Amino acid sequence: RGNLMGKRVDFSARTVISGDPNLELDQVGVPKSIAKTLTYPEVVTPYNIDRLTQLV
Amino acid sequence: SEGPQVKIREASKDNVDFILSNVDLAMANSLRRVMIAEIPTLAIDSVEVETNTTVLADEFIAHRLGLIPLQSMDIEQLEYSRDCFCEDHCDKCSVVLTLQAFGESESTTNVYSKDLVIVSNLMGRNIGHPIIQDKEGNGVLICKLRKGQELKLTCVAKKGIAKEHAKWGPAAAIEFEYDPWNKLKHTDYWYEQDSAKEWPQSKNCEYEDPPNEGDPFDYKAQADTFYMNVESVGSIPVDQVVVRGIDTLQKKVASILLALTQMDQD
Amino acid sequence: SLHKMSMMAHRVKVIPYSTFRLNLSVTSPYNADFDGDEMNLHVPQSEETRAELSQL
Amino acid sequence: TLKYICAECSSKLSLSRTDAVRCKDCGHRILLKARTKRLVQFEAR
Amino acid sequence: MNAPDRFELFLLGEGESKLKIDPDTKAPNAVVITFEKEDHTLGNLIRAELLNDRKVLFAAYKVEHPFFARFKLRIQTTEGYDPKDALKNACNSIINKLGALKTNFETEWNLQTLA
Amino acid sequence: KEKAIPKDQRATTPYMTKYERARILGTRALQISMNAPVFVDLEGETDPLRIAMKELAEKKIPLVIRRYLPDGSFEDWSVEELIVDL
Amino acid sequence: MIVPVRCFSCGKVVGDKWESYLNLLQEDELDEGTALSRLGLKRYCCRRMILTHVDLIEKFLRYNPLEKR
Amino acid sequence: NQEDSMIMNQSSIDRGLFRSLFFRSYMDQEKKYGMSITETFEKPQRTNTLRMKHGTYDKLDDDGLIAPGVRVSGEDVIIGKTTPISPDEEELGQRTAYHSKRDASTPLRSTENGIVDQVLVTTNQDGLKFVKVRVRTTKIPQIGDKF
Ligand SMILES: [Mg+2]
Ligand SMILES: [Zn+2]
Ligand SMILES: [Zn+2]
Ligand SMILES: [Zn+2]
Repeated sequence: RGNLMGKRVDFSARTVISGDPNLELDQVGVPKSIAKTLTYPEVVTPYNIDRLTQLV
Repeated sequence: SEGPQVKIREASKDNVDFILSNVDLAMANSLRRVMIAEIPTLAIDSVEVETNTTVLADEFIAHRLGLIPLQSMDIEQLEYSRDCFCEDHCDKCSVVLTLQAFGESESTTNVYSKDLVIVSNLMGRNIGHPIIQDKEGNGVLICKLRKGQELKLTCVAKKGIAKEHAKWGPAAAIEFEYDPWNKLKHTDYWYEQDSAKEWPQSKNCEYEDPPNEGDPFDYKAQADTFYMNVESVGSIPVDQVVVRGIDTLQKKVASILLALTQMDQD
Repeated sequence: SLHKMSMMAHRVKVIPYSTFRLNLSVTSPYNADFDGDEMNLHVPQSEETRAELSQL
Repeated sequence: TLKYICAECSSKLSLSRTDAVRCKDCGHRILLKARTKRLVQFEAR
Repeated sequence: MNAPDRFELFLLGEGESKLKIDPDTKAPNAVVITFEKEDHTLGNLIRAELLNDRKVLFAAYKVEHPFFARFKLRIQTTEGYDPKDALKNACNSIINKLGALKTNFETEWNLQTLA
Repeated sequence: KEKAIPKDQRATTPYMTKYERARILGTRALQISMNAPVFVDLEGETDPLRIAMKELAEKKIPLVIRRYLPDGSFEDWSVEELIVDL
Repeated sequence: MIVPVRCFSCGKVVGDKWESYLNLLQEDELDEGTALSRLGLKRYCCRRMILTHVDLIEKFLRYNPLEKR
Repeated sequence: NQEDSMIMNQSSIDRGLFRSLFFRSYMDQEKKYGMSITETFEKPQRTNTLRMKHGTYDKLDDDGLIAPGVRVSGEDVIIGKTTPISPDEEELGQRTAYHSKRDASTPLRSTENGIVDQVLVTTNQDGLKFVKVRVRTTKIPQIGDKF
């Protein structure tokens, strides 16, 4: 129960939640410091070579 | 000249009470918003602590020092440190004040803002001096020392606006009211038995005639004739708060006009 | 997280400050308020789970 | 050597890594490291 | 800590322009101007002045999020009247009104005695 | 192969399920990200998921769904022949 | 701990009135309401600034200094 | 302010409304592992100390302590300490005859920062040297604080 059915995971974040009347129903506001820690592995393709190069 | 009109009811070195007539509500609101948030002012921004044996913290004392009102009459002759060509600060964009206090006596010795000494070259300007606005001649009670305690620090004052930090605001509460008789029906008065008996009459009700007690609602009337009272912290004269608020607002509209012109060429 | 609406997929909006921000209408499915509640964020790591998350 | 201060008699001492941690005047066993003499900068906000 | 620096409210950043004018396709002769490093102070004043022009059919501004100091201004004028010219005229009207107000206050203040 | 039901007696729904659509879009999106040949014309699109959606709308995903039955038998359904109505 | 420099709500300077406030209370035998108005504090935002302040620095000053010069 | 949230005046915050001091103390002792192995408060060097932390030791003095009044931040070492090691143990290479010490320092909390407020050095009941370091920081209300 403590290590197989549930476990601690990577690529996650926790903080206090606030209410934003100016966000869409499906949007979530993410603090900038958290967005810099969490990453997404994006594969290099002809459609994203330039954008990924600038990010690097 | 036949535009917005002004009538001053009460003038002082700390408060100016006037009636702003023949104006729009948007203009009146922008005037008070600019007077609160966008009039440049001189205030202590960085503090170097050399000795601090007081019962207060350095950050505690620094916050207090930044809230002390300094003279800002010639603030326009000063520059923004961000817009100046100097490493850290110079005489063209800053004023330097030193505070040296020692507990030489057995009784508690009080450190006031009158003890701040300007050690920069003011270059004949009229900025930097702490504002003394009391009877005894002292200023703000900065700190208290007992025997053997010392406070040694150097303050650097820069110009800014209350949008960056409230310490650069030259204005205290601003009174702003229109239509004291509620003839435009912009408020729906909460009451229990009778709203007229339950809501005290504004002092400005004496400058306007009451409703004619039975005439139809005037749907063509727009808000004007605003009653405003501007208070000043003393950094700049209260009359200058109004004048420079108009100047700041006028410049902001001009900047939009200039930016529009710059886009036209390209 | 007593029911499946307590885990829902949102679109990221990177923002200033240190709190998560969400629309008011999604507070009832989460059984959440803004008196100090904290919520968890999980980032998918592949195109499979990334489309799965946004399509289900 | 570095300079310390007694916590009861406020006497300024100079101790080395070999000296015992104690006030040579009154005998207290708690010493306060003296404040650094390099200037520190603070924003007034 | 994620507190943005307070000078981001008024100081215009690098590669960022004060104005951004883009045509509006939802209606004819309509344009949307994005003001950077501004707030309700200019938006309310400019929008109110525009509404006094008889050749303006629509005028509205909004601050989409209070976190960022920018507001949008939508202007639609009558055919043959350029929305940029409408903004020019309104801005001139505000400047002239403010200039008159400053003179009126100064002449009235010089008549007082207590201060 | 007794567990492959012939196409003439398939008794499953002729409609794509939500889970089938989700995996097909994710499956093809992953392939596109790995430089897979796109069989639909792109009028300007860089997100693999959006390209997959365009392919699904135009029925150009060369995959089949092997629907399994609780007894081990299965049915093969092409993504092109499956109705996307949900 | 010590008197705030400014009123929190409106920013009027109130840190130069603490000693005047105490002197009015002690020697002039004025009630705190009259003293607050005599000092020019009209808005109740400013009145509570001086009326609810607790002077703890006086307590802290009773301890001998950590470092004497 | 919907659903139990509130709006605070930034101007009031600027003037000091609900602003507070935060103090944190760090404790460390000079342990004696019997009769042979002993620790000392020191500013370790990268040439004689192993497993030194990636932070900075620039603020320590020769006694392994930061003087009060110095500003500290994340990963900064505030109590420098070293202990001797036993030979014939090589990790990731990098263990040469030069190395005879290993870092046992105390770094500041990763998320916390501030100014060192007080450092006291004394001895425990057993006569071993141990120190306390206190760090000051100011907390200003923001969009996640509870009131
Ligand atoms: Mg709760
Ligand atoms: Zn300069
Ligand atoms: Zn002693
Ligand atoms: Zn007040």
